[PDB]
Amino acid sequence: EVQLVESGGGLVQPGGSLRLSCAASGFSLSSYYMTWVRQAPGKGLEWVSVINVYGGTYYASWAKGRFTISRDNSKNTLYLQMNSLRAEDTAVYYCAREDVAVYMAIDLWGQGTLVTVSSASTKGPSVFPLAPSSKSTSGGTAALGCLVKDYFPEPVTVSWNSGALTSGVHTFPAVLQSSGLYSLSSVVTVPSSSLGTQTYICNVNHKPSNTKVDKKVEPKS
Amino acid sequence: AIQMTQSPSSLSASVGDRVTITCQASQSISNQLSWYQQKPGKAPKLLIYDASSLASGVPSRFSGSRSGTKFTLTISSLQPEDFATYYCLGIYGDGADDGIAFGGGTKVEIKRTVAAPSVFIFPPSDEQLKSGTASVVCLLNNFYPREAKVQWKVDNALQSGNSQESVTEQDSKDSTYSLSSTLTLSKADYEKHKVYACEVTQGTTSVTKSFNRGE
Amino acid sequence: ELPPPENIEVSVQNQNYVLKWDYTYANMTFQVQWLHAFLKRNPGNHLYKWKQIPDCENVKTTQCVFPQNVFQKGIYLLRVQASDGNNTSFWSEEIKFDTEIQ
Repeated sequence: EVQLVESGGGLVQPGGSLRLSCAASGFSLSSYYMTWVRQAPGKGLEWVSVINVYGGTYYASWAKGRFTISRDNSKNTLYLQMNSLRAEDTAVYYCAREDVAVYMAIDLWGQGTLVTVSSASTKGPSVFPLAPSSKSTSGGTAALGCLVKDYFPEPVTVSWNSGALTSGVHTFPAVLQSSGLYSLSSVVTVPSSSLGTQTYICNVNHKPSNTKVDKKVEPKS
Repeated sequence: AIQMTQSPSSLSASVGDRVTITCQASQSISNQLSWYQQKPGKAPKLLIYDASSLASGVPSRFSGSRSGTKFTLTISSLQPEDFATYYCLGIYGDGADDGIAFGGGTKVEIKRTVAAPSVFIFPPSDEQLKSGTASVVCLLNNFYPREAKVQWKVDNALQSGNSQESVTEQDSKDSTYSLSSTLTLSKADYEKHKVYACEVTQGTTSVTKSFNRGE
Repeated sequence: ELPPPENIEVSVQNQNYVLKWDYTYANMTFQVQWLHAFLKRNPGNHLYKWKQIPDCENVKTTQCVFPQNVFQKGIYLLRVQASDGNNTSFWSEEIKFDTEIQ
């Protein structure tokens, strides 16, 4: 029942500051070694910092100048303060608990928060339908989907019928367009006979815009 | 300061093979090396600690070994659900400044039988056409291997610089991939042409899916 | 069931800690271990594991030098053991140490 929930993170302008927080639920935060680990887009895990039970802080060399780890015992919460942020700091940041009693390893991770260090502006997505029943039907199987175009920053999440439809769904990783905006597609393959007798709705959520889109995909002839 | 050198950077292997990841420390770290598995879009999961000790709930096909500063993670019988990136974590002493280092990682993909993709083509919607832009989408479903050349032809004119591709991670059940390719034009350009086609090539095979505007 | 090492002392030399002990039986090897001090009470009940000093797993003298960045600023316990190759010695007395020093 123990969990780590991070928050903060989002769009931040280059040179600006940000404070990530991590609420520990179900255990005594100050009696573990707690660490921040980051992962740049399409790269490996990179250890950022650690705070021990006495409150001493230790860092990777590249992080010591601009990052500060800390914790509030009265809130059971860990913090990562980031000053003078660089575009190269854009990454997913994970809260992680290190067990020193036995493992000398990391035994509990948070879900991660994306930090985007950019001067571009937040833009919500346009959602268009990819309709079946034309040239999208081969062998009693149709394909349909949603095109989520021209948003910033990451991430957007796509579900189908509020999560009820999961099998056969492919949500492709977003690609950065030449315009500087992101675009992705989400598709699902269905029986051709399911059209009409089944409603297909894609749910796009873009929290950095506070935007949610629900698009019903209907078969056009 | 300590560094972990992981090898290989990536690997492909069949279901049932014995695969081995190596990770070398810049200096001795005793047994304080752990191995982690990262599935697509999830946080890393602890597999092995103290070089050889399996963590709770880890199938017995994972094992770990030490020899000086060289550590080895071994999967005895590779399974389709083992597609993932694997990292080592070395902690020198009590992990002070630069005392904790992840290895570079190893992508592990399952080698299965060749599968031809299912190719669908979506013309732009009228809503987007009203917006004044035209996106035509080519979907390749459930194929293997990963590599595949995707090209766009509009009225027998090969397109360049106005399409982008995106590929899913390997399906954890059947080890297949999916790919999407998007070609974007202005509305005017889109209405200046009739036949739109995406051509998929893998190995000795080419498949071309098309549609004719208004037709 | 060898006899335990004795007269355990820590000192500082440049950027290193120097752990010295005395052993009377010749032709022996030694292993140096450390532990977080707080692990004896907070987990207690043997819910912990001793760790090895990085490059003092199999020393040949009665001395062990190791960098100070092996530790953070805290309280640690150190202990030493000996073996002839087959038989192992009881563990030395655990010594407590503050790496900050004030």
